Amino acid sequence: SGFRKMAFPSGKVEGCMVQVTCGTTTLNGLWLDDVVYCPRHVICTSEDMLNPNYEDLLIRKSNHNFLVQAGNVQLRVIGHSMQNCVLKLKVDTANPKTPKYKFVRIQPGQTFSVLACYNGSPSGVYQCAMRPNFTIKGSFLNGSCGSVGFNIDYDCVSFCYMHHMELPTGVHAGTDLEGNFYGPFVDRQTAQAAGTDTTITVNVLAWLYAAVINGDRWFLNRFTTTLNDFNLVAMKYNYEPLTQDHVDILGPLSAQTGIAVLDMCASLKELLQNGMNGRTILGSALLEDEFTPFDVVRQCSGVTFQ
Amino acid sequence: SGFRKMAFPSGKVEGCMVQVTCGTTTLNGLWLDDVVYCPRHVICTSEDMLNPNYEDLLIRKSNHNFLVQAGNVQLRVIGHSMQNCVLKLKVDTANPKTPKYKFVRIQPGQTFSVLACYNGSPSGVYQCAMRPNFTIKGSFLNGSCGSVGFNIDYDCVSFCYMHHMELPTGVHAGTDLEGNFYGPFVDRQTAQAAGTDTTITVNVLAWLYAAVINGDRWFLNRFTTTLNDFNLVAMKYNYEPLTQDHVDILGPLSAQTGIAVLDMCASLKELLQNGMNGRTILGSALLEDEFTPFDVVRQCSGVTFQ
Repeated sequence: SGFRKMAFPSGKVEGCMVQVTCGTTTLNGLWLDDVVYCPRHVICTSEDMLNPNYEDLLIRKSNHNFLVQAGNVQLRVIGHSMQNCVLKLKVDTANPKTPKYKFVRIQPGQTFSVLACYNGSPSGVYQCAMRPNFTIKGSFLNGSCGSVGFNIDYDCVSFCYMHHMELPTGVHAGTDLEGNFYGPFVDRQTAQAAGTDTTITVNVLAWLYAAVINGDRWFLNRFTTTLNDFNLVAMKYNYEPLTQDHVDILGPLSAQTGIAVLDMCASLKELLQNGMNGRTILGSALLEDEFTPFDVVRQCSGVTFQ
Repeated sequence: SGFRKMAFPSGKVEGCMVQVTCGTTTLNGLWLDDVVYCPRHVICTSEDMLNPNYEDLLIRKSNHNFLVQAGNVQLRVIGHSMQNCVLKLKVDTANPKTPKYKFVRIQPGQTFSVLACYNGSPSGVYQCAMRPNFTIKGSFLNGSCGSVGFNIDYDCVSFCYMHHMELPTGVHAGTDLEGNFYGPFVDRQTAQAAGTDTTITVNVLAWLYAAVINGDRWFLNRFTTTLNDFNLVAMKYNYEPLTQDHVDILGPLSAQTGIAVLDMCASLKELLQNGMNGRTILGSALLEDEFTPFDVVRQCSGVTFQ
């Protein structure tokens, strides 16, 4: 028993991180097969970032202006191309440590692990969720650009995030591995406001199921509700509305615990209206929304990977 | 910016996990050089665990009764010995993936990363603290015994924990890598009560410094205090007393932020007496005590490892 905010094991990704330098800018790259992926603003100076014209900046760069370093291994760049907001650097050596991998574009509410890196070297690993306003609440310092987010399915790594920017508000924005930003953000140092950061209701429900499985049952009440009545309350508290698709995804947790999804919704509804009154749930005094239903099943079942 | 409960990157440890089977019991082992370390209760059946006589059970085992499997690689056991509560199995092959490593026995309040494994395969990684009553609040299912806790110093892995037991209360107990339990626990299925789980005061203070560094300053008040006056209040709230050694360890955070340790203590004192009144600190509604002063410095400075 017990329940923890657990990250994926990072070994498969550690072997893919490299350092990319162009001029005086150094950040992280992802080395898979014979391609290195990195944020295109590696070609920018700090002054360029206020108003960069990436096509015009890229004209002044040749293959030999990109220095790619793996440990001390030095990779030769033999081709480069810009795909949306990422640079693809073709190198002369395929990564011998390339895992089975896939590129996926995730949806808000989904979770992944981030391997925070500096100068191509791993610093730590943590789990986070893509917020409904397409930011993540990360832990990133200067030099962390190019760090990646990922999930694992048995032996296959799914890369879903590459870090590009810290907004003036202190939250983080980035792209998928095809270079497309999540959300409306651009790789320019300018005021960009995120929308409302709503709570991911289906994840809260999954975590309440985890609590019940682990013996925290005090919040279970005597009421039930309907989807429309719950959603009326949720939207007042900046909670995401629940759909029938979400009820379906929660089915296996309802079956294991014997608590119907709508009964759990009525328990949540009373928690939103009355608060937790100084009590905790799974060691937290707030409702946690960074566990998906799949995360809960995985952790409570002991799924392993290659 | 931002602040996360960050684990160490796990790749160096992943390459050391193996599966150990004896009879019908299977758990995890740690393969370093030509030795495999695992919990000695691998030699027990579920019935033996109520009252095991390990010396007498061990008499009935030979080298060939231990099956050690690394992926599909099958290791030959050529010697075995019991050291306190761990079995050391000598195998015929040195682990080619052995990192630079050390065995350390940690003190309560120190933090480490746990690589939770099942059947020798990694399931996830998370950060936790050794509680002052020598338990950890883990996430472990049946089969997780032999999973290890570790820290990293540049290129050296410090192994500090091996998981052995879940207490009837749902908290977790285990040994250092020399087989000595943390705390008064024994590897027998019997009622064992832990002592009071007090809050690790020096860690709370470190995390409040992290909050200030990251812009959460609302709790800073106008008061100061003394060590004796603070400790009088702390002990009433089941907080660990603060010593001069703890003040010294916090010196670099006080220097960076300009806030004296005793001033931060007065801020904490008012938080204990008045609560947080529905506000949060670094996204938490409780005072967090699983970051050491070194963790905070490391995360706020971007330290990396091999």
